[PDB]
Amino acid sequence: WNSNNLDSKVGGNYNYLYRLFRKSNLKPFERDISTEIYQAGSTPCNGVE
Amino acid sequence: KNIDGYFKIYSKHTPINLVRDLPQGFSALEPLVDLPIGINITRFQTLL
Repeated sequence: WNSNNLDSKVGGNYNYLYRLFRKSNLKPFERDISTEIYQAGSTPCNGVE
Repeated sequence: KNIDGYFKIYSKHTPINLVRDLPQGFSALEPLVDLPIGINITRFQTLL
């Protein structure tokens, strides 16, 4: 359902994020709460972005 | 075991008089209760 006053804040929203660039694909019936940085070739960042 | 987050426990007691080289006898294992938590397990450790 659509929420117009529950999660719609004036100062944006930073508590909800979505994974876009990480190579680790989340398989069904699984969960991953790791917050890391995507590695592009060399220099593995993993938090040293 | 852990299938779809369900925890299975198979326990059974049988009398035997031996210290090693387990015999070739046959005996089934029956469950007692199902524990439907729904989590992932990757490591285990026994207590002494």
